[PDB]
Amino acid sequence: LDPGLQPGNFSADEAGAQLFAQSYNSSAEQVLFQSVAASWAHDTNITAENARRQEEAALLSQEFAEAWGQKAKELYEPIWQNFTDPQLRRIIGAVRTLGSANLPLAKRQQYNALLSNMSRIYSTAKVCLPNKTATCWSLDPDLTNILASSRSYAMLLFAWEGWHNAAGIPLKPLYEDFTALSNEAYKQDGFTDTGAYWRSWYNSPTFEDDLEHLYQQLEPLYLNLHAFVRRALHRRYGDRYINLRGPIPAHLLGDMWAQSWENIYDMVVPFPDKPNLDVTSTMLQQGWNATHMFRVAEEFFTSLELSPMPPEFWEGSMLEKPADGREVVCHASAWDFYNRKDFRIKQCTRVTMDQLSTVHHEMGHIQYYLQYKDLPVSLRRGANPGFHEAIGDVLALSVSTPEHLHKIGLLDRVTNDTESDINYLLKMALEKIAFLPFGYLVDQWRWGVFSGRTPPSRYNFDWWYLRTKYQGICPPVTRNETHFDAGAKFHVPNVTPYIRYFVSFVLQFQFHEALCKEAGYEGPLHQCDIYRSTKAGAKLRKVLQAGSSRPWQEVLKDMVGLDALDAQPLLKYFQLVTQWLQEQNQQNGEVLGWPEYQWHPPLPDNYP
Ligand SMILES: *[C@@H]1O[C@H](CO[C@@H]2O[C@@H](C)[C@@H](O)[C@@H](O)[C@@H]2O)[C@@H](O[C@@H]2O[C@H](CO)[C@@H](O[C@@H]3O[C@H](CO[C@H]4O[C@H](CO)[C@@H](O)[C@H](O)[C@@H]4O[C@@H]4O[C@H](CO)[C@@H](O)[C@H](O)[C@H]4NC(C)=O)[C@@H](O)[C@H](O[C@H]4O[C@H](CO)[C@@H](O)[C@H](O)[C@@H]4O)[C@@H]3O)[C@H](O)[C@H]2NC(C)=O)[C@H](O)[C@H]1NC(C)=O
Ligand SMILES: *[C@@H]1O[C@H](CO)[C@@H](O[C@@H]2O[C@H](CO)[C@@H](O[C@@H]3O[C@H](CO[C@H]4O[C@H](CO)[C@@H](O)[C@H](O)[C@@H]4O[C@@H]4O[C@H](CO)[C@@H](O)[C@H](O)[C@H]4NC(C)=O)[C@@H](O)[C@H](O)[C@@H]3O)[C@H](O)[C@H]2NC(C)=O)[C@H](O)[C@H]1NC(C)=O
Ligand SMILES: *[C@@H]1O[C@H](CO)[C@@H](O[C@@H]2O[C@H](CO)[C@@H](O[C@@H]3O[C@H](CO)[C@@H](O)[C@H](O[C@H]4O[C@H](CO)[C@@H](O)[C@H](O)[C@@H]4O)[C@@H]3O)[C@H](O)[C@H]2NC(C)=O)[C@H](O)[C@H]1NC(C)=O
Ligand SMILES: *[C@@H]1O[C@H](CO)[C@@H](O[C@@H]2O[C@H](CO)[C@@H](O[C@@H]3O[C@H](CO)[C@@H](O)[C@H](O)[C@@H]3O)[C@H](O)[C@H]2NC(C)=O)[C@H](O)[C@H]1NC(C)=O
Ligand SMILES: *[C@@H]1O[C@H](CO)[C@@H](O[C@@H]2O[C@H](CO)[C@@H](O[C@@H]3O[C@H](CO)[C@@H](O)[C@H](O)[C@@H]3O)[C@H](O)[C@H]2NC(C)=O)[C@H](O)[C@H]1NC(C)=O
Ligand SMILES: *[C@@H]1O[C@H](CO)[C@@H](O[C@@H]2O[C@H](CO)[C@@H](O[C@@H]3O[C@H](CO)[C@@H](O)[C@H](O)[C@@H]3O)[C@H](O)[C@H]2NC(C)=O)[C@H](O)[C@H]1NC(C)=O
Ligand SMILES: *[C@@H]1O[C@H](CO)[C@@H](O[C@@H]2O[C@H](CO)[C@@H](O)[C@H](O)[C@H]2NC(C)=O)[C@H](O)[C@H]1NC(C)=O
Ligand SMILES: *[C@@H]1O[C@H](CO)[C@@H](O)[C@H](O)[C@H]1NC(C)=O
Ligand SMILES: [Zn+2]
Repeated sequence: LDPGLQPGNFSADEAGAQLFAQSYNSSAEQVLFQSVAASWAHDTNITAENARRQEEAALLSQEFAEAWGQKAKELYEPIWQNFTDPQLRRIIGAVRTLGSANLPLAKRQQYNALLSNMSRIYSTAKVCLPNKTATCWSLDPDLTNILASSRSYAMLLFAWEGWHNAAGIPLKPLYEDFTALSNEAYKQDGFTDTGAYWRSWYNSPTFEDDLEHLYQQLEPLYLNLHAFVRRALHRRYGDRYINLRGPIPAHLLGDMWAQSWENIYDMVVPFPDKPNLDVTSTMLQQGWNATHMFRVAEEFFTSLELSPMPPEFWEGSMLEKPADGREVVCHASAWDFYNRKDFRIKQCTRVTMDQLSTVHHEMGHIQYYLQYKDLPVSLRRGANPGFHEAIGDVLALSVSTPEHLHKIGLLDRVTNDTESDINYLLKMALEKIAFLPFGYLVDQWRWGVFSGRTPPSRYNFDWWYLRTKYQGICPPVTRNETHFDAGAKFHVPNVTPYIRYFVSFVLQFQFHEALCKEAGYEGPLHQCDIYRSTKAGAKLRKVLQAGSSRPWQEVLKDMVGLDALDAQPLLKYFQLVTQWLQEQNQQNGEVLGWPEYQWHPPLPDNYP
């Protein structure tokens, strides 16, 4: 520990704690920058040297969070709740959280080693065909691509069976040990369990109830969608393997976790005679290039009179693919270095209509970072953890439209045909609405484990209960408590909350509606754009400047006017497809929901 990074002495006063907050701030951006710089380099190009620098940076960060966290508890754990500023209470409350650093070394060294071991066995999971094969598969590319692409039911089944079997089972013992150790650490931090810690972020005493009220508002839309898809699969696979009343076999939905079904959009799409618009042909013809695209993205924000990207951003960012042959993580990401001056993007840009949209949300994050850089570092995070991605997405929504592309000049004429825009809303529904029930059930399920209400003998039972209850899916081959299908997801062994994403996808439209309402727009909400609309920016800026200083429920209210989440705006956005599906279901006599829930298909005749 460098002494300039090691805390000093502070009194039990607020007057002291204000000085503690100030000292933590000044040290914090000096450590976090050094940490993120290393992590930036390692990700900007892989080298074992940079991986080492990445590893050392990780340790240096934790060592810093520890050295300060321990004193924050020692001096202010008896007090912090008392302090007059809600901003300061947030500052100290964050520092005062220690997480795993509560565990004594013996447990601590098991804990880290245990968490790493889960990620290893998941990331390095494998499935092998039932021969003396030279070669096995892995989740990507082999499994993701066969599962999405092929539709011979047996082959599709085996791929799903192998994965949840191989990925889950060897996790089963580890995940229990994680659960015990996880809760024990937070107990000392001040939470009943890890689950009550995660819910602490949303600072809402009624949080879990709020979700069910939201989800109940979605269920008519989701059931409408689910019931529609279910019929389509019946056309494809046969009466033996689908029940037009029952739930859907989990592996037919084109995705290993059935969390988003878009790979059956090719099978289901409405109005097969219409195209789906691709503006790439203009963009290449215009001589658009990656470097230019961001200037369009910046144009948008400048058009809202949000802040332009500072010169440092253009000096630093890796907008283009590198000139070297060096290996790089191409997946696009946006970075804030807590050093106030320089913000950074990595995009690996390929000039296509899709990545044009993608750049806009990635720059959206940068605009978000730019606005709250003025806060003390402890607060420089989204108003709540799903709130940051929402401000990212509302931007991509607007520009994805044909309407905005015409103001970009990339589109020649607007073509207001509902058959086309239904195609667009429906694919987006198969992407994101299918995700809401899944995103909801996981963190209910994990809260069930962390609260203990799902003891280890029920890990798998409570999972499939939650799947059929919410997502309308059931397992394709009988699954029993030797298995552990909850582990087969990325976010579970990586102990990463999904609930942020669900909160975000609701805040997304709850903003978009409140912006389009403010931008003077009227008409079909998916045809709104806010570009050039200074009225939207000045209100949006008020959200971004707040960062996390001000409780999100108060900030959301200042933007939208509602003290809480609501899915009515989301239903407004999807309204056109909502109507269309209701017609199509009513025409087919399709039974919304899934009675005969106690059904799942027989096995293929010679399996395998
Ligand atoms: C990615 O795309 C970027 C943008 O490309 C341009 O725009 C897009 C939409 C497409 O249409 C592209 O085809 C198009 O090229 C590229 O940056 C641009 O690169 C080109 C070529 O390298 C640049 O063109 C050259 O610019 C010189 C400077 O011209 C400006 O400055 C003069 C003073 O030096 C001034 O007198 C001019 O009026 C001009 O001012 C610009 O005005 C327009 C509006 O009228 C603004 O939009 C600009 O921002 C203004 N820029 C400034 C600095 O004020 C010219 O001297 C030069 O002409 C000479 O060279 C050409 C060959 O290049 C000869 O053919 C010609 O006869 C003459 O001798 C030429 O115009 C362009 O300026 C760059 N953009 C900017 C903003 O500077 C990226 O390089 C590209 N990257 C990749 C990898 O593709
Ligand atoms: C969390 O902790 C950070 C870091 O300690 C605090 O930032 C510092 O806050 C103070 C108060 O706002 C700020 O002082 C003001 O800075 C303005 C710019 O001052 C710069 O120029 C003068 C000369 O004109 C220098 O004397 C200063 O040291 C500054 O120097 C420049 O700083 C930038 C930014 O880091 C750096 O990139 C440049 O390299 C450097 N210049 C050169 C030539 O190298 C003044 O206009 C103003 O009047 C005040 O002096 C101080 O500069 C901040 N430092 C940094 C590193 O950010 C945060 O305030 C704190 N958080 C909160 C919420 O308070
Ligand atoms: C990924 O990005 C990083 C940052 O841009 C980039 O880092 C550089 O990589 C090169 C090798 O490709 C490093 O060069 C050597 O590093 C070794 C130690 O690992 C040194 O022994 C070498 O010393 C000589 O060179 C020095 C100047 O670099 C001289 O001052 C010295 O006297 C010796 O003559 C040499 O430094 C370089 O150090 C790193 N730098 C950093 C900051 O990482 C890396 O190249 C990129 N990846 C790829 C594949 O290009
Ligand atoms: C932060 O506050 C602490 C506690 O008020 C200060 O700690 C004290 O620091 C002095 C030196 O400034 C230490 O002196 C040592 O005392 C022992 C005898 O106990 C002697 O054998 C050593 O040779 C040395 O003189 C003292 O131990 C230490 N005491 C405590 C309780 O921490 C500290 O000075 C303050 N920080 C700063 C930067 O001033
Ligand atoms: C994380 O997983 C790894 C791998 O399962 C665990 O490391 C393994 O630990 C065992 C002993 O605990 C090692 O087996 C022993 O090896 C020695 C020879 O080194 C042998 O004499 C013993 O009879 C026994 O076979 C095993 O080699 C070791 N593997 C690796 C790769 O290190 C680790 O303990 C797990 N940690 C947690 C927290 O789960
Ligand atoms: C939960 O369901 C699984 C199947 O999905 C059951 O596990 C299976 O049980 C049978 C009977 O023991 C195993 O067959 C045996 O395999 C061994 C080779 O491993 C072979 O030598 C025997 O002759 C016999 O064929 C089968 O392999 C096994 N599968 C797995 C993946 O373990 C399990 O019994 C069910 N849970 C409970 C509590 O019964
Ligand atoms: C910190 O907590 C204490 C205890 O809840 C508060 O002290 C009490 O304050 C009320 C009025 O605010 C008095 O009627 C009590 O007599 C006080 N009790 C004691 C033991 O002093 C204190 O006000 C809180 N501080 C803040 C800033 O809210
Ligand atoms: C598209 O045409 C319909 C015609 O009824 C109209 O109601 C709708 O508002 C048009 N789109 C926009 C963005 O105005
Ligand atoms: Zn994002």
